[PDB]
Amino acid sequence: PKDAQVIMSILKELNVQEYEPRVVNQLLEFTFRYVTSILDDAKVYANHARKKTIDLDDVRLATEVTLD
Amino acid sequence: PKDAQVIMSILKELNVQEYEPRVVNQLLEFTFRYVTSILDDAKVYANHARKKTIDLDDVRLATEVTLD
Amino acid sequence: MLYGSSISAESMKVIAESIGVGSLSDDAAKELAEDVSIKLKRIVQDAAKFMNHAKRQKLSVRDIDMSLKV
Amino acid sequence: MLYGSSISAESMKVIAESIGVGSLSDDAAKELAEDVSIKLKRIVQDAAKFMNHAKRQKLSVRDIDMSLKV
Ligand SMILES: [Zn+2]
Ligand SMILES: [Zn+2]
Ligand SMILES: [Zn+2]
Ligand SMILES: [Zn+2]
Ligand SMILES: [Zn+2]
Ligand SMILES: [Zn+2]
Ligand SMILES: [Zn+2]
Ligand SMILES: [Zn+2]
Ligand SMILES: [Zn+2]
Ligand SMILES: [Zn+2]
Ligand SMILES: [Zn+2]
Ligand SMILES: [Zn+2]
Repeated sequence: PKDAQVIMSILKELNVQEYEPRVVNQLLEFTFRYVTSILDDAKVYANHARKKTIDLDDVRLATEVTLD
Repeated sequence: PKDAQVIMSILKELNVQEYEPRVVNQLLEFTFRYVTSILDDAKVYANHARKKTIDLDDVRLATEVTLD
Repeated sequence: MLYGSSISAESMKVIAESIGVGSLSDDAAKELAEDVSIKLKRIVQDAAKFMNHAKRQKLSVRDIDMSLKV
Repeated sequence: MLYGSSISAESMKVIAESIGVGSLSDDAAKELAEDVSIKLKRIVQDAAKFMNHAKRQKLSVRDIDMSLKV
C-alpha cells in the first residue's frame, strides 16, 4: 500500500494523468524483481567478503556488473 | 582453425556424425560470446581489487554470479 | 539527489527478508531505494512516450511491457 | 577433469586481447577453457537430443539455436 502510493505519485509527477489500474501492479512487480536481482548478487559479494550484512559496496558492484 | 578442429572433435566424440558446416561457426561464436561475457565481468572484479591481471578468483566469481 | 517521489529505504528491507538475503546496511538500502526509484521514473517515462507515439492518453500495461523491453 | 577434447587455455588469451581486458593468469585461462568446453559439450548434447527428438540424423543450426535457448 505504502509503495503503491509512491508509484501512483510517480505516475502523476511524470504527467501520466490516466492509466490502467494494473500498471501500478506491474510497477510493484518490477520493483520487487529489480531489488531482488541486485540483492541476490550483492549477497554473493557479501559472502565472499565474509560479511553478514549487505553493504553499499556490495549493492554498487551488483548494480555495475548487471549493467549500470 | 585450431579451435574449429576442437569443435569438430567434440561433435564426433559426442556421436554427432553429420552436421551442417555452419554449426562449427555457431559454436565458435558461442565460445567467443561466453568467454568475453565472463572476462568482461571478471575484469571489473580485478579492477576493484586493484589488479592488472585477471585471476582464477575473478573468473570464478564472474561465473558464479552469471549463473554457474 | 532525487526530485519527486521515491520508494522508501524501509521497503528494501522488507524485500530483503522475503528473499532470505539477510539484513541490509542503511546506506545499501538507501542506495537501492534511490536506484529503483530512478528506474521506475525511466520505465514510466518511456512507457508514456510509447503511449503518446500511439496517440493515446491513458497508459496501458502494454506500454509498460514495451518500456520494460527497452 | 575433462575427458574428450577441450578448447586450449591459449585460445582464452587471444580472446582476452581481442576485447581489451588485458592478460589472464594461467589458472584463470585454464579454468575458462575448461568451463567453455563443458558448455560446448552440453550445447552439442542438447542440440543432438533436439535433432533426434525430431527423428533427424544431421545436426542443424536450428538444433543449435534451440539448445542455446535452453
Ligand atoms: Zn560463492
Ligand atoms: Zn556501509
Ligand atoms: Zn564490503
Ligand atoms: Zn567499477
Ligand atoms: Zn591465480
Ligand atoms: Zn583476486
Ligand atoms: Zn546505485
Ligand atoms: Zn514526459
Ligand atoms: Zn490495455
Ligand atoms: Zn569454472
Ligand atoms: Zn548423446
Ligand atoms: Zn538447416
